[PDB]
Amino acid sequence: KIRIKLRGFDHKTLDASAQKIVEAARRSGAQVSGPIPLPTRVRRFTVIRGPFKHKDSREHFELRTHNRLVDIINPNRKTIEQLMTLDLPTGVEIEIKT
Amino acid sequence: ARKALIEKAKRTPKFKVRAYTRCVRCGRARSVYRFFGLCRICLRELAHKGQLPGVRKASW
Amino acid sequence: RAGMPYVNQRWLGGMLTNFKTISQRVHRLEELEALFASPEIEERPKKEQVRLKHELERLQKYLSGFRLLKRLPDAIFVVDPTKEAIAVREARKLFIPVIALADTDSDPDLVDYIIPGNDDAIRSIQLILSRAVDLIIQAR
Amino acid sequence: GNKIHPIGFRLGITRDWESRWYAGKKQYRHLLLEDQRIRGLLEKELYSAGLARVDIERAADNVAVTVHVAKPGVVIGRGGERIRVLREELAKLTGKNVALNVQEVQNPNLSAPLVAQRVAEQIERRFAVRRAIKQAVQRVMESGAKGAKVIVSGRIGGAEQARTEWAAQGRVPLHTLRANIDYGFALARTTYGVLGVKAYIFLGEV
Amino acid sequence: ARRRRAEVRQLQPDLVYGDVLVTAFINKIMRDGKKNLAARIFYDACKIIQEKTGQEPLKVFKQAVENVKPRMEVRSRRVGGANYQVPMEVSPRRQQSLALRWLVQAANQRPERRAAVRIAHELMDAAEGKGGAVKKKEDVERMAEANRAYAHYRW
Amino acid sequence: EQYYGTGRRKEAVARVFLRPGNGKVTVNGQDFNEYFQGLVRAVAALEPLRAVDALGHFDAYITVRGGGKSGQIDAIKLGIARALVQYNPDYRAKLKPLGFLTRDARVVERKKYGKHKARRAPQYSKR
RNA sequence: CGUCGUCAGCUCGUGCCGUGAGGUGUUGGGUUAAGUCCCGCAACGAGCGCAACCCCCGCCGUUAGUUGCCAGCGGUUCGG
RNA sequence: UUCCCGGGCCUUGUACA
Ligand SMILES: [Zn+2]
Repeated sequence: KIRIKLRGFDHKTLDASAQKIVEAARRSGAQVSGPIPLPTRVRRFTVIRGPFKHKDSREHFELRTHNRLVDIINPNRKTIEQLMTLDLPTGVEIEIKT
Repeated sequence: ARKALIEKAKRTPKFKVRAYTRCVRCGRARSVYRFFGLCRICLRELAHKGQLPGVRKASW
Repeated sequence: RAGMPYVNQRWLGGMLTNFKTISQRVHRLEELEALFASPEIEERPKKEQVRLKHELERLQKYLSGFRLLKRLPDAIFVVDPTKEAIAVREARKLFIPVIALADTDSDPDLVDYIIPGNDDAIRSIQLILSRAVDLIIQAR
Repeated sequence: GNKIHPIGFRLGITRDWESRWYAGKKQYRHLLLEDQRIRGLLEKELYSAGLARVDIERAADNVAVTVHVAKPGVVIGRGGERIRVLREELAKLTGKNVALNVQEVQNPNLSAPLVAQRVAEQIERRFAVRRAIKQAVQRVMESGAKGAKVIVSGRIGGAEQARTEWAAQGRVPLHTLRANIDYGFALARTTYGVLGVKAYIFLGEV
Repeated sequence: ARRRRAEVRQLQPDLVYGDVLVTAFINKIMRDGKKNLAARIFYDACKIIQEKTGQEPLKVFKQAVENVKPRMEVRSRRVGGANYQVPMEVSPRRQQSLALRWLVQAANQRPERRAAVRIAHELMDAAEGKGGAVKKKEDVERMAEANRAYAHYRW
Repeated sequence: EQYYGTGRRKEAVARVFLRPGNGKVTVNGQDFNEYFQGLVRAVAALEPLRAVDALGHFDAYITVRGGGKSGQIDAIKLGIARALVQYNPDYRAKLKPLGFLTRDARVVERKKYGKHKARRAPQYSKR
């Protein structure tokens, strides 16, 4: 009945945060939908290597963002008090939904 | 990338269509990216340095 | 049948003049021999194990017996002075007395203590080496 | 030749980003620009301190600057005057109530940027280039550091012609991903031009 | 190819008739990666052949191919700054390749409007022992055996 | 009852369910003759069946996704082969030689910078 | 940054040869995509390169089921 | 793999600020 959306550039920290949230929630009574891996989004930048010419060099860079889902069911009062108070790693962003 | 041009680029130019973008790092006006506000050369430098979070060399 | 070292596979260039360098190979041999006696080899994937074992067996082939030399020897015993001319030259260079079982085609000058006999005929080599070794044995 | 950056080559593994925070399409460039300003200001300010690395982090409208310095004493000052003045300076540079943190690097000989900076100092003080590179490499190699290699650009000793000097000792396997190679660059401004100093330090494996 | 022998690709046997020669011929027809079009053209031609000729189209096609297989070819060779057309025997592989290519070219050179019609006509004529394909085969053979003087350049 | 095979070929994915029946095959709720209509090659998708004198015993439910018609046919073929193997392991001994248990690993090669398409270089002349 | 060139080569420590520049190692034979490996050898080893370590595609597995899927199964009326 | 172009190896005659 309450939805957690997790975003991050890294997958290690994102997985760690997802596990922490799901564990804290499950331990606090109500059932958990669990970490659903949503498809990641990739932006590609192709830039000529040389500063002047030689347009046949074209280094490739990518920026990828990962997405998770948790979707806690039957929100416990103690659950809803423990959430919005947890501390996140430096990368992970949390969105709250009903 | 004269100083005058860099400064002129940052004012409301009496019109919308007179507005353009420059590399926020070196003032290059040619090959900038909306996402970063950096030119291609500065993009490459900062991406190699590791100062652009989440950005890595691609291989598929 | 003595504490004496020996070389019977091949004489590497500089077993005496370049003693320090070869001693490093000896140390590598001992460390590898220790490693294969350890259960810690289970890392380093099997083909890496293969190359390590090849290195070890090469080292054992060329350096078995030479392992006993902790330093420069006090004398050298050459079966054929002509054949092992490199060893003779090295020993001459390093003021190491040379004992050799020479024959007709050898140079008497380069040998400090010469035994004019045969270099072929197993029997002759057997007799001479046996007598020498027995004398060393009873001398100790 | 044209070797690529040995940090960019290993951003995925064995090396980590200097900036660690997430931002959407809307707010990426602004955060990046203020990060650029912060790095510029600290580089200008803390040169004497022996700065090696700056880390920027964001959680929720909060900035956690972490500066790795050879001598933290220089950074703090006495009674924490300097650290406080720097904190307020950064806060009024970027209105996000920053939190400056100071780390001390063990054995600055194992820091590639610090080594490069020191060699650049030596160059700017008109020392013998070859001797400087040799001493730097020897010093690095003496402090563990399984491999080391220092390159100086050109225009050696006010010469008319530019020429790479360069000296190495040990193992510097640039081609391997699991190398944990530390890279540093320094720019030496001489009365007769500019010189580049690159330092590679190979610190263990995996 | 300096090292290997460049092993020939094994083509998937036909589905209608279940033989590889038909597949090769279809491929030889197919242009711009349109294989369905080539298959339809070939089968239309086969239907035409069957409708206008006593026996099955497969036998007609096979024996036409066998009828348009040359044995002597001339190859350009450099000797003493001079260019000589040395006669050589052609392997079954090259035989079949040349046969199919020539059949297709001759079919495409006919004045008939529809591709199926042209294919059918060429196959029937080559079956009889005439047409562009057989004529080119004969010209190729006669270009050899007319310059057997150079055959000693074994090549 | 239901014997299932997956099959994959070049961005096309199949799901085949084989059940006892008269030997009628449906694809995405349509019929084989009407889905792959106008395609000569279609019947290929059924060779793994008629290789073992099927088409009298197994009705097939086919769900196919992605890729193209030909890729879909190959996916169907691999799926049917896998399902037949699952039906009876001994079948494997006779399906495998004819080359049906193999998934074609060949896919579209990625484009390279400085090339027109992945292999073709730009033309140059007048050296 | 381009290029020779993704071509396999460029050197070093100790030893040995030559008055010396220098040579050997790194010349020989087999085999490699490769100075890749093997055998011999007045050399024994090492460094930068090659290869591997990283990533994508191809088969299978555990973990998780929403906004993705529908083999079962109960109304639907076409529609997961 | 004879010839066209390029690279490497073995053997061979001229020139290297
Ligand atoms: Zn710029």
